[PDB]
Amino acid sequence: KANGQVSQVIGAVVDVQFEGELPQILNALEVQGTQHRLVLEVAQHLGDSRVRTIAMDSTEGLVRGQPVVDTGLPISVPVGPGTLGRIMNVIGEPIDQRGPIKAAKLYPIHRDAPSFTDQATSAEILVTGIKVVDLLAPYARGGKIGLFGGAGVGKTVLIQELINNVAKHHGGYSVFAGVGERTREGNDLYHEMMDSKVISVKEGESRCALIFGQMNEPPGARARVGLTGLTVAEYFRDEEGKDVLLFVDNIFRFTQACSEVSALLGRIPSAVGYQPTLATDLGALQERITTTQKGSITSVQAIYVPADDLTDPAPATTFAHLDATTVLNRGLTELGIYPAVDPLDSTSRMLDPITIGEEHYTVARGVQKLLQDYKSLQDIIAILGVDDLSEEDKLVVARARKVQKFLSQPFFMSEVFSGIPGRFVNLKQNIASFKALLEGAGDEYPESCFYMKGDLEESLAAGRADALKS
Amino acid sequence: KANGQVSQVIGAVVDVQFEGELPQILNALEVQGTQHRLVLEVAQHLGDSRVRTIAMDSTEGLVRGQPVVDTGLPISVPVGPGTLGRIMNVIGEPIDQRGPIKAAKLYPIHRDAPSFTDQATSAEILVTGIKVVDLLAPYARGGKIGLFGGAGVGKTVLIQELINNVAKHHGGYSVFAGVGERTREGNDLYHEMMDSKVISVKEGESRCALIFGQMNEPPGARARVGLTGLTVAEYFRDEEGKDVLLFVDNIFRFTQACSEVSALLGRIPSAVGYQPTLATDLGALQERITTTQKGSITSVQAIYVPADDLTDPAPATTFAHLDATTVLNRGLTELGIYPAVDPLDST
Amino acid sequence: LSTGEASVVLAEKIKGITQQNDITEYGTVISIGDGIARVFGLTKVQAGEMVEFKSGIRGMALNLETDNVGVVVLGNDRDIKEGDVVKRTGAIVDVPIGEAMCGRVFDALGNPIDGLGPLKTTQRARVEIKAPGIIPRQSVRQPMQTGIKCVDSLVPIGRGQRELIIGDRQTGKTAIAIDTILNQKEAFNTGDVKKQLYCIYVAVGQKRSTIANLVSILKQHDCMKFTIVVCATASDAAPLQFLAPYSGCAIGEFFRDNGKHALIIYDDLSKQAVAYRQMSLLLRRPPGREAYPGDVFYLHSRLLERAAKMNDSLGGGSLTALPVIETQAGDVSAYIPTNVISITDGQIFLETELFYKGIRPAINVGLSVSRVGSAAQIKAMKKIAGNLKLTLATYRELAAFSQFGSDLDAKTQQQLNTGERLVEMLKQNQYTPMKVEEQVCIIFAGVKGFLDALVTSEVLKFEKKFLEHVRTNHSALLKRIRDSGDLSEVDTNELNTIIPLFIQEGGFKLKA
Amino acid sequence: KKLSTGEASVVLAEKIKGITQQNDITEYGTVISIGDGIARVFGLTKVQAGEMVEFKSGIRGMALNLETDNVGVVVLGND
Amino acid sequence: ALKGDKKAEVLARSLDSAIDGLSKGYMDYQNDPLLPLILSSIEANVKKITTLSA
Amino acid sequence: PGDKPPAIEDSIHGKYAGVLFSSASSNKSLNKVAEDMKYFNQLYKESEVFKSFLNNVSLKRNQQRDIISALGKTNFNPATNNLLETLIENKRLDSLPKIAEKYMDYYRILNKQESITIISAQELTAAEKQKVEQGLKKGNANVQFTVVYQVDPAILGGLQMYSGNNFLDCSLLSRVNKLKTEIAKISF
Ligand SMILES: Nc1ncnc2c1ncn2[C@@H]1O[C@H](COP(=O)(O)OP(=O)(O)OP(=O)(O)O)[C@@H](O)[C@H]1O
Ligand SMILES: Nc1ncnc2c1ncn2[C@@H]1O[C@H](COP(=O)(O)OP(=O)(O)O)[C@@H](O)[C@H]1O
Ligand SMILES: Nc1ncnc2c1ncn2[C@@H]1O[C@H](COP(=O)(O)OP(=O)(O)O)[C@@H](O)[C@H]1O
Ligand SMILES: [Mg+2]
Ligand SMILES: [Mg+2]
Ligand SMILES: [Mg+2]
Repeated sequence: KANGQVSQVIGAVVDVQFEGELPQILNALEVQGTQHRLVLEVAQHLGDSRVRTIAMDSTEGLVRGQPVVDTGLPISVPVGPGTLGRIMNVIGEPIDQRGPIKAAKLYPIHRDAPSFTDQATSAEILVTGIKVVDLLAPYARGGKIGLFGGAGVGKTVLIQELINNVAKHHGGYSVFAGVGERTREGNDLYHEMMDSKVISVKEGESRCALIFGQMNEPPGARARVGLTGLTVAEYFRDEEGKDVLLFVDNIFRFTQACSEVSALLGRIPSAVGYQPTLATDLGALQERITTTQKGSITSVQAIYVPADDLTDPAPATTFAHLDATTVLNRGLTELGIYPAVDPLDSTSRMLDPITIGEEHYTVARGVQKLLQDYKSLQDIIAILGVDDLSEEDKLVVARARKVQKFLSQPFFMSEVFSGIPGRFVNLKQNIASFKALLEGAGDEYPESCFYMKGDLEESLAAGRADALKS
Repeated sequence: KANGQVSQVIGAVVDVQFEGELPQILNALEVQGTQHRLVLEVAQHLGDSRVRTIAMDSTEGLVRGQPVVDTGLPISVPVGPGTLGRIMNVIGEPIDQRGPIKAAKLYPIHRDAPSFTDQATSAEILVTGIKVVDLLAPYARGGKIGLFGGAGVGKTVLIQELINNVAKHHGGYSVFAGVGERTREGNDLYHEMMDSKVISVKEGESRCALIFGQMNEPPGARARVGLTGLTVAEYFRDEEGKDVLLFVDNIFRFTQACSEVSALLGRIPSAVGYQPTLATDLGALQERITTTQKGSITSVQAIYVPADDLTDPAPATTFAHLDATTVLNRGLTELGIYPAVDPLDST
Repeated sequence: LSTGEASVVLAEKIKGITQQNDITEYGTVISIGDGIARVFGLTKVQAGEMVEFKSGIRGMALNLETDNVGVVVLGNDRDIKEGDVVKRTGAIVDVPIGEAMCGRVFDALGNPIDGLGPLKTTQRARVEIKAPGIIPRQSVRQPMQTGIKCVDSLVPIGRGQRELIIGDRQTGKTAIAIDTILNQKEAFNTGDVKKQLYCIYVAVGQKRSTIANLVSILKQHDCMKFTIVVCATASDAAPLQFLAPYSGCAIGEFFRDNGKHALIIYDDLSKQAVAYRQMSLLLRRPPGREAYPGDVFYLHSRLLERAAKMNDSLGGGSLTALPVIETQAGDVSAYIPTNVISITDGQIFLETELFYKGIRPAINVGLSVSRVGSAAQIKAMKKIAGNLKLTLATYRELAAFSQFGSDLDAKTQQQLNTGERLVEMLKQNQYTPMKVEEQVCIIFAGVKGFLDALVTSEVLKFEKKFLEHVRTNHSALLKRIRDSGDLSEVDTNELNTIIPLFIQEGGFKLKA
Repeated sequence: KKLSTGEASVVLAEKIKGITQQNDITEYGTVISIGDGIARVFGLTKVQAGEMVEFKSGIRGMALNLETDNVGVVVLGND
Repeated sequence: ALKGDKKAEVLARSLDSAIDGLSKGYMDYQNDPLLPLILSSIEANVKKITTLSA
Repeated sequence: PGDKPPAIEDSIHGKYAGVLFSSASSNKSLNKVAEDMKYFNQLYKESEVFKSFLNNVSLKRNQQRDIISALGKTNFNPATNNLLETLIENKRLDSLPKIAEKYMDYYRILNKQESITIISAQELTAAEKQKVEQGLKKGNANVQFTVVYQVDPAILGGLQMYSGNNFLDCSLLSRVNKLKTEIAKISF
């Protein structure tokens, strides 16, 4: 029985007038008489039995006085294996067209983060197959992972490769929540997981769930679909101590959607137009994405950096929550290097001689010094040239160019662009390859052979082959 | 009959309370009991029979409750050959001390722009005599021209050269409208015109009209004098059919004026303080400055660039309306090059 | 069909004309200003619903408040007065769609401003509709030939994708769109439906004189028979400039859902954002950075996400968008440009420096990119485009050294020369779209190194002369490259033989 | 003016009714609005600035804004 | 028909049809003379054109 | 009637009027307060000093209270007296007129009687008007109403009825426009 009724409709913000027993904040309200199921998330109590809410679907077609029903609980979504291999909406609707979703129960997307005593942090190397990442910014199983990138630097391609390299052959389940991104990419990923047999129509299989709150969706949907994906993972973690892989396509869209309605909700704008509650809104989400005594969650989230300004409030605040950070640089793309992982800016909390081998730590630091020294020389090289440099500086420049090119690795998902098949590099081979380059193992061969190669042996063979060819 | 009474006075914005039969928007009202007749163009219907309006003359001396008369028609200015050789005000009053103007009719300064069906290309070059202009960005007779420049780079001097080179030898009529410019320049141009024989006191001569809303005028005046001058030209274009030369000393002032009053009208400010309705107001004025099947209007508009910031909203929005552009650079003046035309930015 | 039989059908049709009128709730205007009308009553009115005033002009009910309703006047608001009547039509904004639209010029609402005649159509589609889901779509695998060598080779555009033409004023943004429309004309004349591409041009905040010149140009080339022009000029009210892009997109969805392919060209979307900002500020909505509403990104995204490549189950139709963005001083770091770049797939950057240095089209290949990549290009194209891209990067790197070092090595000199010939070849005049197969021949002559012989100043004329020679003497080769879409080895050899031969025969400056 | 948050319909209704019952206005408050972790409370006079207050559920709050007609409190927990 | 020359019945017929519409919730022009009047002219022209295929 | 006003509005006068309507309709009475508020409206426009007193803001609270008492302490429902006291305390006395008007509006909405206006080009003959009444009756047939006439349209032979907030167009002008538009779209 509907007690409330619509009173004010502006954009995506909706005010409702209730007669008695107002709903708690964050509850979900169902509008009656709409052609499509429309849900409202309570955001404020304005007094006089009025509540201000944010709509999850388009408000076009609403009418003042339209009855509203109170569910008495926040937005609840189906959890469990029934979501595996099925595309789901922010409110739990199946958008794959394969039928209703079977769930043991419905869990709410809003919950308090895990306590401090049950944090249960643990460090364990995660072999992604990407040599630059495995070397400079190792990933930790059960720790957050961030991919900071601007527009068109390759963080979407990187997410696909991590899926291909990690998602498969992973005992536990995986979740992919894509919030704010384009719908074309969603179709590609669904078909790719189907081809790769990560998901299938055959039940009991398809160990991966998909949630999509893409651009076409209005604000409030892009702001809560991330929580929906996270809730699925929390069930898989708590109820079953199974390792979970959470892939969040751009999360910057989460804060962006919030700011799109902050003004209409009454808040005053902050420094760069963001809502005042940016940090807390974001932290409430990050703290839930963590490993605990029951299970572990390995979260890979992409943060879009608008205009390549790493000082923007959104990514700046996110930095603090991440264990491993991967900063994509646009300059490398101009050079042709892919992935465009900034070797210097990228950092990892696991880059410690105690956690990883001392040799690994030593090799990484040497590479960073080599690249930094090369960057310093570039200035004088512009004016004087490489000739006027000393042999020491010449060797530094030569070895650095080879190392920078060797950092480039061709992934399977990138073949269509380049035309060369992907390659996977083990940890031992990666460390040895870079260790050898530091010793001058490849200072003989041309730098061209250290491009889009997997291991040092492959690169040396290609160089020798090109000689016999000419 | 004086059905209205002044409710509140805020600078150049005046509210009026009416008993009944509220005037349409853009209609002209005349305040009673004030020397130097004051006209107010309706701008908003606030509700409860209150209308907010803009004043064309100084509002100092107004008293709340003072009566107001509804003319029932927008600001109507005299048009025709009588305007030739005569200086007019924003409301059509003569300020040359030559006597009342003889006009066949009075046209309203507010009119819809010509439709899509009535448009002409008229791609014929106009030789100004200036090599840089004729070479890099040649002006097209029958098309809109825009001079962009900062403070003291040669916009006014360039306008005078065009008049000397183009206006004098021109065959058809001409119209010069000054919006928010120094009154000394108006005096100099009038006497220079009389001397050049372009205008004379003798009737049947003076193929040029003059309109002035110079700085000393308050807002609302600098915002509508352009429309007044534009209307004098539209008559010659449509009824007479002959070619017209419309010179506009800086049009930015127009925009600026509206800004200075927008805040008072209760509008939320735009990016850097301008009004939210900048583009629409500017476009309504610009779409009327165009050639049609009836006749051609070659318009030379000077645009003031505040603080030499071409990214300012006013000149940026103006760029889109112009066929030919002439951007004046201050660096060239330092080098001594005159006219300080930027060949790379003048398209 | 006999004329008498047709007339009888027409008479019967006129006979069956229904017209019902129902009690429509009406309200009064509390206030009116700057095109915004605050209305009292008028309850049970839907958000976004259309309303009609006394004169006959429409309005859109955007703000539903407990006290009143905020309506935007879709036109000139001089006749509106306090206490006037506002009647609710009961239908969300919509526009007439169909094939009869082609060859006409409309406004945002759909009314024809051509003066030819009333629009004979029966289909009306809602302007704002939910975009296609993930399943209906399909991978983009068909080329949308613009006719620009640099674009078709370096920045391929596939049907169903979204490419952003971004640049400063007077850099050739509109020229690219017009050239694209012209290239499509050949397909319509020839009966190949699988390549017909209806072109839609949405003009937002432009002087009517400019649109008139553009329509005359289209008529001159007879490319107007398959083009639709939606006009929301500067004099038009801000809401019209706000709805025109959405109106045009709905017209395109018609073709998309009906197995056809449509190209919609949104003129500057920055102007649409300005109109939306104006319409929202006048509605007393809290402003964001640069005074734009908070949800400007949602505006553009909801619009552009409509463009998609539907799956074969629904007809395989496609809608391709080419939004235009104007930058102030080449700063793509601004708010609106930043959003749109994140929305679209790729962007074509136009630079003013390149424009005046003779590089026209002024396209910055270093920044331009396309997500679809070679998936859209034809077989004969991808092969040459890879080597072409590699050559362009090397030329840019060595340009700086030559100016100051002033010493050139034999190997470097050849690479430097080769890049220069290619840059001259990529140049293209205005209103001169090239066929895809002809592009292959010209780009082939370039990458293979043959152009390094003749002087740079003659490369452009050799293009014209050689293309004519091929069309006349070697027409079967072109037909193969066109039909098959692939450059076979036999064609490679045949082409590789005639190119050097022609350079030697014709009168050119052979000294490199 | 526009309005005052202390002019709630429920509080105003009591005045119109004429029953002068405030249920010990001093040291007790009734929430009028809640949003973004900030609760405005009518009454609750005699409350010092920067003092802790207990809500019906059990979560505490800090009185930071002592206004004429209400008290702006920041809730020390989930809203 | 908007002119004179037998326009009285039109206004009379409209009044009758208008009272009906008012008497009812909606308004339908089942009895309006405009449609039959237009059909008469069009049927005459159609009959005029329908002579034979030749 | 459920102690719920016709409409809910957040405006100052709207808020106070709604509370007054609810409170008044709660105890027993609405018509009594209606006379009180109606009396204030007539007085606000007829008595010049009373209008100047309400609008006067430099007046103290105690002074406002004494002058109101001098007007009358009885013949006003207790709700009205409590309302005035509240307004004085909240400095809202200046908005007292609007509230009054607004309240009566709500009251007039509760009034079942309504006025119907008919617009026709031709002058309505008395016999024709009687037929129109029969049609409007048969349409409603359950509510008494008062009819009003108005003849200055451009339409011809057409009737347009306005009933409070509903509009029904039977005009022949609409038929003319509809036909000319549909004939254009025949698409032969
Ligand atoms: N391929 C070309 N070759 C030679 N000239 C060209 C070419 N393309 C454009 N031009 C010139 O560029 C000018 C117009 O550029 P265009 O209008 O197409 O870009 P735009 O971004 O739309 O400019 P605006 O911001 O004023 O609309 C013209 O002077 C045109 O002659
Ligand atoms: N490993 C790669 N190798 C070659 N090209 C790449 C590679 N990764 C990306 N590109 C290019 O980068 C672009 C994709 O960037 P993307 O990952 O989608 O960032 P975003 O998600 O912000 O859009 C594509 O044009 C793609 O062709
Ligand atoms: N052709 C010129 N030759 C020499 N000096 C010039 C020339 N044009 C302008 N100057 C200088 O430019 C200055 C300002 O010119 P003006 O057009 O009045 O600037 P503004 O745009 O501020 O009105 C003149 O005082 C004059 O000294
Ligand atoms: Mg992406
Ligand atoms: Mg000057
Ligand atoms: Mg353009």
